[PDB]
Order: sequence, then structure tokens, then C-alpha cells
Amino acid sequence: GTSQWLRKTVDSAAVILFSKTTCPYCKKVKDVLAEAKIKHATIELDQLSNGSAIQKCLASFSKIETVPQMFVRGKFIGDSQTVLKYYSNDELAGIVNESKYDYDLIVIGGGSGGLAAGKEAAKYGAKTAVLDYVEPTPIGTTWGLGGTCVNVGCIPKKLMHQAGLLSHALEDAEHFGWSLDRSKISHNWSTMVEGVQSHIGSLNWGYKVALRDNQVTYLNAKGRLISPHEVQITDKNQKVSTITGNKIILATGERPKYPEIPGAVEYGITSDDLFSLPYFPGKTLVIGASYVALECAGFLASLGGDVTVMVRSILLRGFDQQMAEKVGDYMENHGVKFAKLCVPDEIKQLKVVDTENNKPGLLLVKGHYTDGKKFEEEFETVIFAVGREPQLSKVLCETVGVKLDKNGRVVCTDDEQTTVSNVYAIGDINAGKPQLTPVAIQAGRYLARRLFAGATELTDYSNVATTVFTPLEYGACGLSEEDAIEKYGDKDIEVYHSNFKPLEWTVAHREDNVCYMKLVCRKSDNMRVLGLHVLGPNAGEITQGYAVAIKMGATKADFDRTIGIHPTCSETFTTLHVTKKSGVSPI
Amino acid sequence: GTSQWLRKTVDSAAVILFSKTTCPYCKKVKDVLAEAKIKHATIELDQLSNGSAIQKCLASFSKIETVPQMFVRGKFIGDSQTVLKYYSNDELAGIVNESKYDYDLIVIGGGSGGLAAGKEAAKYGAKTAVLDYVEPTPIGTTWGLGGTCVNVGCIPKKLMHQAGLLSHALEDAEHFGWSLDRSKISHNWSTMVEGVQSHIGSLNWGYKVALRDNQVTYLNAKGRLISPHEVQITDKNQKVSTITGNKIILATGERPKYPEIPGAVEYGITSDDLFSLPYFPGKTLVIGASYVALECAGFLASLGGDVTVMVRSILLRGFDQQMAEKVGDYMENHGVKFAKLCVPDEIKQLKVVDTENNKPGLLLVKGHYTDGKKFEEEFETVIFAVGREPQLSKVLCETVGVKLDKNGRVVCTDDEQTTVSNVYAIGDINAGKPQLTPVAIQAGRYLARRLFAGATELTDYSNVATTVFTPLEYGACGLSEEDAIEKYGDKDIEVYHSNFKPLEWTVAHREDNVCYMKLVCRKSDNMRVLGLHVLGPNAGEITQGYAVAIKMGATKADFDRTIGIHPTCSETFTTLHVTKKSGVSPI
Ligand SMILES: Cc1cc2nc3c(=O)[nH]c(=O)nc-3n(C[C@H](O)[C@H](O)[C@H](O)COP(=O)(O)OP(=O)(O)OC[C@H]3O[C@@H](n4cnc5c(N)ncnc54)[C@H](O)[C@@H]3O)c2cc1C
Ligand SMILES: Cc1cc2nc3c(=O)[nH]c(=O)nc-3n(C[C@H](O)[C@H](O)[C@H](O)COP(=O)(O)OP(=O)(O)OC[C@H]3O[C@@H](n4cnc5c(N)ncnc54)[C@H](O)[C@@H]3O)c2cc1C
Repeated sequence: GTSQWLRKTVDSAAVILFSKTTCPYCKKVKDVLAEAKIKHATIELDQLSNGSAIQKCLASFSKIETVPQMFVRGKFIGDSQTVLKYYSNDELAGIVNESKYDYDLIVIGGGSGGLAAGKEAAKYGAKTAVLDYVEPTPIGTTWGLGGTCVNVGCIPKKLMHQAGLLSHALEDAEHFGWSLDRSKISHNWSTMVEGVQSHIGSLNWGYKVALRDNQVTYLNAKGRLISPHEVQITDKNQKVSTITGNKIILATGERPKYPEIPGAVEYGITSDDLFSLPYFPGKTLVIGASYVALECAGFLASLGGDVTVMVRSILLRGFDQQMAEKVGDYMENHGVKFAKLCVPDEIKQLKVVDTENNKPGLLLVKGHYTDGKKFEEEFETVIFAVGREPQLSKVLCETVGVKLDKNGRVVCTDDEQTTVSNVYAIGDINAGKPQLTPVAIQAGRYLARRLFAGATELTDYSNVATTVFTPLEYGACGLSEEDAIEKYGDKDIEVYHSNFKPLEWTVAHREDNVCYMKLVCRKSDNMRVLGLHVLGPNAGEITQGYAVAIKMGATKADFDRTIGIHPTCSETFTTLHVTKKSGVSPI
Repeated sequence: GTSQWLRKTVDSAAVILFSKTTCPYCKKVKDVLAEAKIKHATIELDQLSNGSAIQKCLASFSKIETVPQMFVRGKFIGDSQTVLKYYSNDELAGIVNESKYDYDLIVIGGGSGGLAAGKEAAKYGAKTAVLDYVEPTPIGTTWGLGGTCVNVGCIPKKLMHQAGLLSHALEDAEHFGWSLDRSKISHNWSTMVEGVQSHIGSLNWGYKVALRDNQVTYLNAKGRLISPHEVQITDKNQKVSTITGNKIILATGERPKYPEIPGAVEYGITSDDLFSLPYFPGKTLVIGASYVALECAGFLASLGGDVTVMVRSILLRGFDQQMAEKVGDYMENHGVKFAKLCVPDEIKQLKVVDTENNKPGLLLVKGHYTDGKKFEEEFETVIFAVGREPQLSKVLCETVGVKLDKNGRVVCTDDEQTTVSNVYAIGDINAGKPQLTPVAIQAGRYLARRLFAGATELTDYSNVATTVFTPLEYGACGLSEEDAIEKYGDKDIEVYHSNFKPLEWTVAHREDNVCYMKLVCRKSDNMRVLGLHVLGPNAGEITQGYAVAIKMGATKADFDRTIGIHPTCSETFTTLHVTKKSGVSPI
């Protein structure tokens, strides 16, 4: 029980000190290590319920039961007199750096998960390398350190969403008494992109500085795992070499897919290209119906674009479909066109992009609906958002022995371990996990603590809240209504719902009865809240706090007994009373 | 136990049906009452754990143990055959309307609490009257039905706050690529006020329609409780009459105080006057430091005003004082001036308000600091925000026997009962309770259900969340840091905190390290979250959801195990790690 925890902690930690808060001899070692700038984990036995049991088991590794005890890479190094002997003899540095591998930890991938894992590991004295390489898109687009979210994901996406939201703010300002001539207002795409990219650049730079300041080795190199402990790296001069590592974290993420049709790769673009595009896309076709497709279509329309979304079947597959339809209805009522039950067959080039005068080209898109009928229309830009895929070398991962699933993602235990015992996987390539930035970050940080600081806490992947940053935002935590009904049966599900109107929308003359929220509850479990859903402004800020309560097992009664904050949109969750079964209107 | 619950329910309900969901004879009575449009409460005994015990005790009131049983104002009226005998004989209407008093419920006051209580009571067949009268301010300002929040409180305040926030949005829009000439943009106060007042008018109208549609008698009359069951009303022709009621709810609220100095009443105004003021206040002095003082000063400055706040001692007394200082620092850095440790002595008139050309007057304010030094400066408008007070006739409430405290507020039990057994008090006049609109609404609705539908649930007044809508908003739920330390001692309090920067502020070039959040936790109680505090945009939307988790007893570990939504401000609450005791910088 505790002896198997101690065994795992001793074997895996790079540099660890077993201590007690009140222990002058422990402080002597702590001060020596701090003066030597030797980073390490510290476990204060007096603060653990099984502290006394741990102190006894330590003798199985050191032949002593006292504190302090210092370990390096699985080996007891000494008590205080011994550590200080190494110190005063200029021997300690060599002792604590001795290793069978080049690194304690090699992270392949410098994105959300990998940077979090590598920084956290270094905190405990793990000798750490982070590898990051950004393979250029088909048109040649590349970017700096930080991964998908920082460079071509959440960060630029939400900044362009804000630019789009500011359009409504300009409209609203007049109703609130501001005098501005909107005949004269227009949007400049390249000025926005320059501001977005300046911020991204500050993040690229910040991550580099952070790795330096934590003594992490950053290699701008492509990595390949060729055996359980061997990573082959290729640098930008195409020099190939091998580095070894005790633990390996795979954190390589995904990249956009293209449909297998003529012209897609040559003439279309993806979200990878959009966020640094030097020209305004112009009349744009977005192919796909994911949150990325709808988010990008949404802000392009708000920035003055002529935008069409081509939808194969449904919107936001995997999300609550009542909410998805309300998201789409708002977009269609606010300037976004939809080509329904339609797929593309080929992209034909009519004009080449004019890179010197910074203007888009022109394309002919041919496709068809499922009545067999044809689709044919011209667009300046075609954006594919038809899913993302991992890029793992299946033949290579096989020969190392890392098991992948149908889709090319890594099959992991609940502590992120692959089928190779020293190799772990985090983030978007971890099969079955929500593909979100804070998930990758929590997984990587928590994994690093287990590996190098004796922690036991696992990442909890259930009831992870999300927000779709469409023109009217959609936040959710927990089950869709249809998923709850499938699990438990319609007679065991109660749904409370209401429309609402933000107070800000009254003077602005925006819509009554578009914003909407519901709670999906389980009758036979004290009206447990299984899922929360809100369509409205600032939906991510609304949703976040409730995710804590849902993780704690909130019931409808817990929402009712809480008092609202007035005036807010969120307070409507504390006074819901109309049930769907009652048939009463939610207006 | 259950017999005393039944006794109380039978005695207090106006019209109540004891039933079981599966009971054709109950449905026969239900359909008759619905066809007769007789409103009533219904208790389905099969849905109560003590249902069988209740069914037996009913024989103590009716001599029968079966369902259905119908009661009116404490008297068993009959089983199904009997009710249907009354129906087919055109006798039922007279039966269910027979009463010793004119009304089952008289509500004195038509604001947040009173309207909620009166509407909810009528739902269960209580014959209900709501009295509302708005005594004019010293300069003659009056308004319609709905109370303080609707007319001169949360609603207009937050709409003018939004007008102020739109100023920053105009500035931000340029950085996000919008081209607008801000040399040419200005704000028109009267256009804003017209829009705000149009919305308020729609609310006045809506409440009137709602009372009509619920068959509540609305009297625009001043009410006085002259004996436990007698309310003297004075209508707008000054006709005096008396109405009687079984239960009385006092819900009369508060009005602004004036300092006892020469010129205050004659020449200054309060928040009652501000929200319909026909002229822009101009150069304004706000006397006071409450949330009302700072909210009003904040939006007046953002709308182009020259604004000074005169502070006797501290800001936001009763709120967390670290947060209060951060609120004030932001205001002082964004255009609001403060006269510190200063009080007024007299207001002198230099120019009369020009009502015909809609322009303010001019005033001379004389005051002093606590070094004895003098204050003397001219202002166009002087707004007092030095607290609010109940307006109850202490001599009258005494002779009826309703006990008041030091401050003139009503001393109530935990079920809102006064010292007179049929008289209750809700909202701002209920001593010791948080003076907020959703508190008054919950108290009134929950009271109405206990009185007329057999409910037992009490209003929970603990950990009620709040938000101060200053230019940078401040949301809070639970204890201030200083209150937690006083209760439990510094060694038992841990505070986790962080600065943050909204992503929206990056491209807009707004401040690093002004937005701020902290969690005040109790070490010896599993790091229980005692108080949550956030300074930032949309602070009310951020805070609300956490209030559910805090009511459920959230710990720091419950916050940590929850995954953030990215990118949001709120997600920072899920990754806090810097403690104040550590001394580490929260930047
Ligand atoms: C348009 C878009 C919008 C999004 N919006 C949100 C949002 O709003 N909120 C949210 O939570 N999530 C959002 N996401 C998802 C979020 O971006 C991902 O969940 C997150 O980036 C995954 O983190 P990761 O560490 O697994 O992978 P990544 O961030 O993709 O990092 C992987 C890194 O490893 C590099 N790499 C790949 N192979 C190698 C190799 N052999 N050697 C070295 N380096 C390699 C990759 O080039 C990359 O830099 C969005 C995604 C997209 C595409
Ligand atoms: C500037 C300001 C801003 C505020 N902002 C917020 C906020 O943002 N969020 C929040 O939760 N709270 C806010 N409040 C507080 C909120 O307005 C009060 O908590 C709420 O209005 C109290 O409700 P009530 O029913 O007790 O009293 P009221 O709403 O004041 O209603 C009492 C009614 O009874 C009338 N009346 C008085 N005497 C009689 C009589 N003898 N006969 C008949 N009628 C009578 C009164 O004129 C009034 O109409 C604010 C208050 C102010 C002044």
C-alpha cells in the first residue's frame, strides 16, 4: 500500500528529499541544496497520515529510518552528514547529476500539454528537454513555440471573435447615447492580424524565456521515438542525432485534415493559415460544421465578409443538438449563409492569389446535395474545417510498441501510460479524452508531479466544461439532453429551461427570446444536474463556476437555494422552474 | 411533528386540496376547480415521505382519512361528492370566497420583495392586495410600479454602467482594426436617459399587467398598518379608507438619507433623482463612499463628466478592504478624483437649475478634512450617497406592536415573522439581511409558499454573492479576508491569489496586473473556501456559478480538480497556487 507508493516514488523521482517540517538537520540539507541551486522534490512526512509507516519503509532503501534522507534517480545518497561531506568536498554536483540517460524527461511536442509537463517536471529537479517543430502547411505557413492554441487556435480565434463582437458594440453605443457616424466605419483585416500576431509573438517569446528560466533544454527539432528510451532529433540544418531519456512524454497534437478531392490542398486553406493570412479572405466558403468552422465563419461575417458554411449533415456533432440548432439559427439570422446537406467534389482555380498586392485569388467550388442536385459557386477563399488528426508514425510507434487505436491516437491508462512502460501521452493524441487546452495542461502538470514529486492525484476527465465562441456563445458542462435520455430513459430525465434577455440588450433593441439556458436533471437521483447549457453573451464566464458545483454533485435544489446576483445573465440559473414535460412556454 | 405541520398548513392556506397523483376522484375535483377558475394549492400525499401519517391526521380536521379533501381558510369543505354538490348547485363560488377579512394577504409595498410575494401568493388562491406609493423626492421626482431596483436602482444603474463601458469598447475597436474617428464622438446624456426610461416604463407596465393577469388587486395608495389586521389606505385624491387582511407583508423598503447640513435638501440630489435627470449633471461632486456612490461616480466619469468623490473615511465599508482599495485605485487612474478624509459642511446656491433650457445650476460646497483644513469648491451637481433608511412610523408600529431595532428596521424570525403573529417583513426593512433584490424576491416567494401552499423551506441568507458595478467590476461571495482572520485566526487562514489579464485587453493595450482574484480558505477545515473575490470585467457573471459551489461547501481541492474553460477570465480560479503567506508575487 504505502510501500508500493514509496517504491514508485523512489524509483521515479530525479532528486527527492524526505523531510519533516520541524527538523534542523533537514533544514541544513535544504539550505545546502538551495545554495548549490540543486532543484528537488520534498516530501514532509509529518504532513502525511501514513508518515510514520513511510519512515519505516524507507529503511528498505537506505537502511535508516530517520530524516533527512536524500535520493537521486532511485539511489539513497545519504543523510545530512553525508550530503554535507559531498558538499564540502565539491562532490555533490557530480552526484546529483549522475544519470544513465541524457535526460530524466524528454517531451516530444511544445504545445499546451508538453510545455506544461516540461516546466512542472523541471521544478522538481528532472533534467528535461522539450522538442518542438512546426511542419509547414501546404502553402508554407509556420509559427513559433507554444502549440496549436497559442498560434493557430484558442488565442487568435478569440481575439478575432472579440473584433467581431466590437461590431455590435459600435451599433449598441448609438442607442446608449454615443454619437458616431457608422456610414464611415469599416474594418481593416491586416491591422487586426498585425495586432493578433504581435500578441502571439509575445507568447512565443515568453515560453522560450520560461523554459530558459526553468533550466529546460528547448530544441527546435523534429523528434522521433525509435526505442523506449531513444529519441532521434532532426534540427533545421537536417542534422540527425539521438538523445536518451528515462521518461518520455508524447505531446505532439493534431493538424487539420483535408478532404480527398481535387484542388483542396492546392487552392484551399485551413485554420492553420487563417490566423496569419496577409489578405482579407473576401467572399468565403467554410467547409465543415465543427466549432472551428462555425467560430471562423462567425467572426468573418461580423468583419464584413460574405460567408457561406457548407454542412454535410448536422452542426456541432457531439454537442447538444437543440443548442447547436439555436447557435446556427442565430448565425443564419445575423449574416451567415448555409449550404445544407452538401459536400464538395472539386476546387478549381480561377485566379492566383496576388501576394504582392495582398489580395485573394478566386476559386470555383463544385459539389452536390443528397438529392443528387449540383452545387457550383465562386469564392475568393475556401477554408476546410473537416476535422483534425494525429500525425504519429504508425509503423514506428508499432515497432517501439506503443499501441494506437483506429484513429491513430494513443491508448493510455488512467495515468497517461502507454503500452510502453516509461512512455506517456497527453493532450489531443490521448485517445478518448476531451481535446481542449486546459485538459492538456492539467494532464501534463499532474503527470509531472506523479513522476517526479511522489504525487498520486490523477486527472479527472469527466464533466469538462466547454464554450463555443460563435457570434452568440454556447457554454456547456456535462451531458447533452439526448445523451442523458439515452443513459437513463426519458421518464427519469427532467429538463428545466428558460429564455432570457441580457439587460444590455434592452436599450440596444436586440432580440427577445434568443438567449436560452437549461438544466438536464436525473429525477431518481435527487434531481442531480447531469448537464448545464447556456446560449448567450459571455457564456464561458457564466459556465465556469457551475463546473465546480457539477463536479461536486450539484442538484437542482442546490441551484434553487443559491441567491442570484442581479442584474446578470447567470442568475437565471438560480430561478428556473419551467419543465419541458409541462409543455409551458420558456419565453 | 407532521401533525403540527398539517395544523399550520390547514390554518394558513386560503384554498388547498389534499390529493394523490393517481386518484380519479381527485381529478374530478381538480377539473371542477379548474373549470370554475378557482385557484388553489395542491399537496399530493403520495409524494411525501410522511404521506400516510398526514392522511391519518387529516381526520382530526375532517373526520375522514381519504383523498380528495378540500379546505378553505381553515375549514374542511368536503370530499368529492360534496364539492360537486356545491358545484352543480351554484354554491361553490360563495363557499370558496367566504372570508372574515377583505383579503387573505395585504402587501404594503410594490417593489422587488412585495411584488414577488403577492404574485406567488395569488398562485395558490390567496385573495391578494398589493399597495404601492412612491413619495416624491424633495425636488418632486416620482416614478411607477416596481420599487427601487426597477426605477432608481439596479436596472438604470447597470444600463448607465453599460453606456460607460461602451466608451472603452469604442477605444478598443480601433486596436482590433475598426476605423472610427474618435475626435468626432461624444455622448448625449438625454438620449441615454430617454432610452433607460423607456425600458423602465415597459417594466412599470409589465408589473401592472402581471398583477392583473394573476388577479391581484393593485392599489396605488399609501398604506398604514393601524392594527394587526387593518390597513388604512390613502389614495391620490386623499380619500382615506380601511381594508382588512388575514396576513400582512411589510415590504416598504428604504429611501436615501441626507446629511444634516444647510443646503443639502434644497440644492443636492440623490440616486432617486439621477436616473431621470433631464440635464447632464456636469461637474459633479459625489458625497459618500458606498457602492452606489462609486458606481454613479464611475459611469458619470466614463460619460465625459468631471467627477469628484468625497470620502469621509474608507471606501466600501463592510466589503473586503484590499479589494475596495483596488476598486478605488482603478477609478482614480481612470478619471475619478477623490477628496480624502473629507466631509461637507454646507451647500450654497450660485445658480438656479435652468429647467427650460435643460442645464444644471451651480453650487458652492464648503467642508473640511480631519487636519482641520478647509474644503471649498464649485460644482454643477452634488449627489448624496450617504446611506439609506427605512421610513416606518415608529410610533405606529409600536402601538400595533411590531418591534423595530436601533436603526428602524423590523426584527424578524428566521421565517420573516414580526412580533405580531400575522405580520411579516421582507426585503431591505428586514433587520440584518443582505439588502439586495434577489434576496427580497426569494424571501417573498418562499414566504408566500409557506403561508399558502404548505411549504417549509426557509430562505438561506448566508454566503449571498454580490457585485459592485464600478468601472472595473468587483464580485464577491462569502467572507472578506479580514472577517475570516477575525473569526478563525491568521494561522488558520490561507489565501490563494493571482493577478490576471483578460485576453481582450492584450490587443487593446490595457493594463497588466490590475485584474485580481483570491480565495480565502480555512486550513483546519480541509481548506474550505470561506470567501471568493474577483476584480475584473463581467465580475457578476464570473462569480455567480461559484456561489452554488460555496453553498455546497467547496474546498480548494474542489476548485483544483475542476478543469478551466479557455480562454476566459474565470478559469484562473481553477489554477490558483500562490499563497499570501509564501510572499511570492501574484503577478
Ligand atoms: C481553431 C482551433 C480553435 C481552438 N479553440 C480552443 C478553445 O477555445 N478552448 C480550448 O480549450 N481548446 C481549443 N482548441 C484546442 C486546443 O488548441 C488543443 O486542445 C490544444 O492545443 C492541444 O494541446 P496539445 O499539447 O495536445 O497539442 P498542440 O498544442 O497541438 O502541440 C503539439 C506540438 O507538438 C508539435 N509537434 C508535432 N510533431 C512533433 C514532432 N515529431 N517533434 C516535435 N514537435 C512536434 C506540433 O507542431 C505542436 O507544436 C482549438 C483548436 C483549434 C484548431
Ligand atoms: C442606486 C441603487 C442601486 C442598487 N443596485 C443593486 C444591484 O445592482 N443588485 C441588487 O441586488 N440590489 C441593488 N440595489 C438594492 C435593491 O434596489 C434593493 O435591495 C431592493 O430594491 C429592495 O427591495 P424591497 O422590496 O425591500 O424595497 P423597494 O424595492 O424599495 O420597494 C418598496 C416599495 O414600497 C413603497 N412604499 C414605501 N412605503 C409605502 C407605503 N406606506 N405604502 C405603500 N407603498 C410604500 C416604496 O415607495 C417602494 O415602491 C440598489 C439600490 C440602489 C438605491
